[PDB]
Formats: sequence, structure tokens, C-alpha cells
Amino acid sequence: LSYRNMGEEPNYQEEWVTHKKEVIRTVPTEGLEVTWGNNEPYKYWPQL
Amino acid sequence: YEHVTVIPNTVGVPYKTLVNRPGYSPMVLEMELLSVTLEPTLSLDYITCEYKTVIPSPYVKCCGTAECKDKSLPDYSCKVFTGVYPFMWGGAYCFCDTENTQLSEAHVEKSESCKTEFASAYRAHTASASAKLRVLYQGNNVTVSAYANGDHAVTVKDAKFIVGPMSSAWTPFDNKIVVYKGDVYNMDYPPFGAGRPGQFGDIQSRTPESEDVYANTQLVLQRPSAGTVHVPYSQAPSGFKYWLKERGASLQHTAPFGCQIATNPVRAMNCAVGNMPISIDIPDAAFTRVVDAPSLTDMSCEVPACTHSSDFGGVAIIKYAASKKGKCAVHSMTNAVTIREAEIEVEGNSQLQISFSTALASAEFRVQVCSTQVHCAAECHPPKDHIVNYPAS
Amino acid sequence: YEHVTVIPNTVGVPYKTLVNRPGYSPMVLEMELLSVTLEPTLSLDYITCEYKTVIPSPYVKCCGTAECKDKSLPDYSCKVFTGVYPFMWGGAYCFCDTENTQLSEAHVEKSESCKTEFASAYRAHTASASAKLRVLYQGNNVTVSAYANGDHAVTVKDAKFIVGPMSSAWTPFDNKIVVYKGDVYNMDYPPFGAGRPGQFGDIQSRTPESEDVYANTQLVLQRPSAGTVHVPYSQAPSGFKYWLKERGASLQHTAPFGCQIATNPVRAMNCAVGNMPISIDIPDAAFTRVVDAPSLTDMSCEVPACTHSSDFGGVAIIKYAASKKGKCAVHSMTNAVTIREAEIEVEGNSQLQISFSTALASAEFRVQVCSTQVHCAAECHPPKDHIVNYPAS
Repeated sequence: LSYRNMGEEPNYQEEWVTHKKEVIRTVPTEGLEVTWGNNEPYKYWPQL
Repeated sequence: YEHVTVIPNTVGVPYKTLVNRPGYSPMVLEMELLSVTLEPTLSLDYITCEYKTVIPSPYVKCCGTAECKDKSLPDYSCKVFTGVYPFMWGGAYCFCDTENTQLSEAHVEKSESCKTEFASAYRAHTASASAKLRVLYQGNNVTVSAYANGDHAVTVKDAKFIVGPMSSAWTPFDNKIVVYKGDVYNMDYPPFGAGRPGQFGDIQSRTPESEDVYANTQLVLQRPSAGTVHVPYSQAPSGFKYWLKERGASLQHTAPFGCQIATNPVRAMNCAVGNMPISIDIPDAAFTRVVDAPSLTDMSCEVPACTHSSDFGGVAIIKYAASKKGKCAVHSMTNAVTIREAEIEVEGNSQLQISFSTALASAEFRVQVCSTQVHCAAECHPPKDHIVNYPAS
Repeated sequence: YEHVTVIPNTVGVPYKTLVNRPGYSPMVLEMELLSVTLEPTLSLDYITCEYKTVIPSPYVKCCGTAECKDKSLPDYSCKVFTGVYPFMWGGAYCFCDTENTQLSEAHVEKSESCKTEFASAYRAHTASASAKLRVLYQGNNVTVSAYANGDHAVTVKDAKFIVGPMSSAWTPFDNKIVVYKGDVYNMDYPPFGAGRPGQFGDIQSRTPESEDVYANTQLVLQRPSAGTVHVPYSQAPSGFKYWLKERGASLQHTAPFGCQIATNPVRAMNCAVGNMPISIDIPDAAFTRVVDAPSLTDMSCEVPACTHSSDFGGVAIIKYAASKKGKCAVHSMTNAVTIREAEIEVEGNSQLQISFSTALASAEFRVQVCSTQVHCAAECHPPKDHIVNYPAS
């Protein structure tokens, strides 16, 4: 599971997960690019 | 005419550009870059493979001492173990007493999968500018893919679209790059032939199927096998096997700028950055004369619904009174409001409900329906969910 | 031992440097730049050649009006000159008198000698350097040619050389280069597919071996001549005939900076610029100390030869007195001295005539015999002729 910025501030954090984990990403204004598993990643637009 | 617009260099936000032509009606168009590829210049110097110590059969001089010759190989290990007592599976390998010498010779060799998998140490050059982008213009949703240096023009749909160059420079290449079988790892390669022991790139392929091997694996010949032909020879491990072990996080996860670093050839697709100045030489047929335009006047834009959200959530029943029927170009003449449609068929004394909204809740925006400038002010709603999928208006 | 020096970026100058570590005699490492060429990052954006006109046989619509058919080719020229009364070679081509007309059509076709005559618009990116350099290492004048980016460093003769990077980059390559079969000219190309009419490159292609070509050749099919089935078709002049015929002086003539530009591959051999960093990690076996070295005591250097000229115009008899016979480093201890010899035999109480030049006519130049130093002076006479060929000392 890897979450990073969607833009110039990378913040490209990533971790292998082993148990149940409720990771709370503070979703950036440039967007939260996360990939958690072999599916393609979710992008977060922190809208509203 | 040639309308010069600068789209935001980020895909999916379908920009509208209002081509105003004197002698014609208002000619709004929509453009949006689908993808934009950044193909960097590559200079593949170091090749990554697996080193394998090709050590020969044990040259047992039974009761005899020879002289080891320096075989010119990659790390030719020459060793004369003095006085081996080598015995075989069927007894003694030497019938002589004590003078049996172990000839241990070896070299390095590129692996068979090194012939398949090679780490490509591309020397980074400039990025190729190329991008595919669509536009709902002239009554057609038509796309043009253009090499975006500025001089790869597409006169498509009768329209001379010339886009390029890009404004941005956040290049997905680094100065040195390793292509490792699907992965661009921005890594500095070692000296081409001048590697270190245990380095990522301990076997340096100066050509991809090359004949030279910059390899200093620390293959140290150990002492002989105790009475049996065994090659005592200690070496360092696979430095590309360590580079296989330390595979490293590629730019497919490690993309700063939100770029899509996708290789084969090493490209940067979906590098959302900068602005894109595209000029569109429109023909005369897009210039449709305003005297032949429908006489749309007496508009009242009644703002029915106001939700400042990700969508263009303004609703506006604009009561219009058209002289004749026709697609009046219902473009936004305002600064904040994204209107959903581009043209509306204003037919007569009809109320066209435009779908237009923007980010600002208190939105007083202007809209021109093909000549008709009107104002629409609303107190748009707050957001409902904290997260949307991509950005919005 | 490692001595890391910088030669001047101009080949042929003898760079003898007295690398002298402790525990060794003087090591006068002579280097000479064999050649340095610059591989520019080309990208063939424009394909050029002299295009032709495929005008077919004329569609003689006899007895009736012609039919407009837009054959979608490059420069699809079609016209119906109705009312044509063309006569034939056997009299009349039209049987009736009034209803004959000429639907005359033609297209633009590619250059059939485009397989031979090609104009290449190289999208000139950054340039990759590659060098050759020889050194008198151990007294052996060996050569080593390396990829002189500094990262493809070449071990040669037990001595690693780290060659490059060059201090300069002002190479003859421009932003957009044109290569026409021997001609490298820095020329501003048209749009790749978005070329202009009649300019150097009107028959533009995306590549030379490509399939499509943009062209606006001014296909003015005029109405036909009287009684002869002949398509009067105005056409612009050949851009292959133009920019070939107005080809001008190329980089082979116009090479500034003293470069030697040679394309196919694009390489500026003898680019006279920069400081060339070359680091020679040499073996330790040359470093023979004062216990190993001959001991030259009482060296007296009288300069009977001294002439301020281009070559090594300084003849100095160093009457030495060597304790041990052998090689001796005759190294330059002065900054203006150019001693051609770097090692001389010290066999006894004898003299070596060192032939090195200088610049100032009254010169107290310093030379060391390998543990001895000396500053001997001479009065140089200036040269005769103004014009020489090579550089100076």
C-alpha cells in the first residue's frame, strides 16, 4: 500500500501490510495517489 | 482564424475556449488533452546481467607440478595448489606419491538470463514532446495526436491544430536510469567497465549483447578440496542479483508530479504539469455569420439549483426568445462557471436549462448564448462528501 | 598511483606531467589527444526530397459536362474546363463539336529519387562526447579511446583513465540540423507536416522513408490549350531544387571554433575547446624510489641552443654526474619550458642535450633530473617566417 501526493510534493510513503490496517491518509490538495494491491491506485481529490 | 489558447497541462479537465470571430457568431469550442508522453533520450551504457564463475575441471598433475598461465578472461583465477592428495570415487586419482598439483582456472561469464534480462543504464537525454488530445469543436468530437514540439501540425477536420511546446520540465527521467525488465529506476550507474565489488551493476555490459564485461567480483580462489577435486574459490554474490534483490521502487509508484512513467520505450505518459499553448487555425466555415445567427434575445437565467460541488451543479432555466431556430453557442462569458453544454439549439421563445456551476458558492457569472450576454447569481451549496475521484470545476 | 590532470582541449599538444609520489622517481606522463568527437542527439523530424506531380491522362468528357470528383491525394487538383474542343492526332479527339470538355485531374506524388535524395531534419538534442588519447606510460606510447562522458572510463595498460567531461559544449550542432547527403547545416526547418509553400522543405515528410508528405505546391491547373489535350498546370518550383540548389556553405566549410564536423554519425572530431579531465590511476611498479633510482649529482645545464621559434627551440647540455646508471625522469620544473625528452639515460658523469622550447627569449627554465632540480637560462632568438602550421610550446 503506497500513498503519495498527486503532484509536486511527492510524499511517496509505502508499506507492506500484514494485518487489518485502517490507514488514514490526510488527502492532499494536489491529490492522494494510493495503490494498495495489484489493482490500479485510487486518486483522491479532497473535494468540498 | 488562429485562436491561441493555453490549456492547463493536466488531462481530463475539458477546457472550453471561446473563439470569438468578428463577422460571425460566438464560436465556443472544447479541448482536452487525453494523454501526453515524455519520451526521454537514452544512452544505454551499462548492461545488467548475471555473472557466473566459469571454473574448469580440476587440472590434477598427479606427481607433477606445472606452471599456471594467465588466461585472459574476466577475472581469470589461476591457482597451482601444491601437493594435492587427490583421490577419486574409484580410489586414488593419482598413483604418484605427493607431487600432485591442483590447477584451478576460472573466468567470469555472462549468464544465459543475462542474455535475456539486461539492466539498461540509459544516459538521460532530452524528452520527446508528444501528446494525444481531443476536442469537441466545429460540431465534432475529434481528436488530434501531435508531437508537441510546436511543428507537428494536424490539419484535421479542416482545422490546422498546432500544439506545442509544453511549459513544464519535471522530467520523469533522472540523469542516469536503469531499465530493469519493466521498471525505470532512477539510479546512477557505475563506471562503464570500472565497477566496484558488490555494486549494483557488478557485471557491466558495455554492449547489450556485448563482448566486454566490466566485472570485479572478488572471485578469490580458496584452498584445495581435501583429497577430492573441488574448486575452493570464494567470490562475491550477484551484484545484479543484489540489484535483483534490491529491486528498488520504480517511478510507477515513485512518480513525483503525478507522472505516468511507462517504459518500452521509456516514456512519461500522463505527466500532469505546466500549460499547453495550442493554436487552432479554424477555417471560414466555423465562422458562421451572426446575421445568419438566430436572433436570441430576452433571456432570463433563473438559477434553479445551487450546489458548489465537484460537478458543474448550477441549473439555469434561461428563458430566451429566439428569432429563428439554431444552435446558439451557449458559452460561459463568466470567470468561474463551467457550463456543461457548448451549444444549445435555441429554437424560439424557449427556456433552455443550462447545466453550469463553479467552485464558488456565491456565483455571479456571465453566459453568452451565441450573442446573448446574461448574468446569473446563486448561493451554491456546500460539499457533501469530503473526497472526490479527481478534481472538478 | 593516481594522478588526475586536465589536458587542454586541442589535440596534438604534448602533455608531459611530472607526477611524482613519495617513494618513487619522477614520472613524466606524456599524453596526447588523439581525437574527440561529439555524438549529437539527432531525431529525424523532417523528410525532404523534390516531389513530382502525378497528372493523369485527361478525362475528355465528350458530348457532355464533366463530373467533379475530389480524389483525396496530396494536392488533389481537379478541374472541369467544360467546352473544350480538343483536336486529336488523327484529327478530332471529340466526335461532336459542342459537348466536349476536359475534366483535368492531377495529384502530387513523392520524389522517386527520394530513396536517394533525402533531406533529414535532425531534432538536435544534447551531444555525447567520445575521446581518444595516447600516453607514454612506462615509456610505451599506448593509445586508449574511451567513451569520454567520464562514466565509461577505460582501463588500458594497467592504468585506468577517467576521461572527461569536457569543460565546453559549443559544438557545431544547433537546435535543428539539416543533413543532406553530405551537408550538415544548422537550418530552421518547417513544421513536420506543417511546412510552407515553396520554401526549403515544401515537400515535407515526417521521416525520409515515410509514406505521407505535406506539400502546398501551388497547383494552378489553368484552362487547357487550344485544340490539344494538355493540362496547363502551374506549379511552384522544387524545394529539393531550391534548398539543394541554394544549399550554401555547410559546417564542413563553416565550422567555427576550429571544429572538424563530420556527419553520418554526427561527430565533431577535433573540437578545439575545453579542459579534458583525464585521471590516470597508474600501477605502483613505476614508482622506484631513491634507493632504486640513479643519483644524479652535479648537473650543470648550459643552454648552447636557444631560439624563440615554434618547435622545441632550446638545446641545453646538462652535464650530470649520475651515481646509478639507468632511466632518469627529465621532468619540466619550469612553467614556460617544453622539454621534448621526459626520460634520459643517466649512465655516468655525462651530458644530455635536452631539446625543449619556451616562449620568452631570455628564459631561466627549470628542469629536474628525477631527484635533481635545475634552473638554467638562455637567450632565444626570434623566428624568421610569420606563417607556421602547428601550435607553439
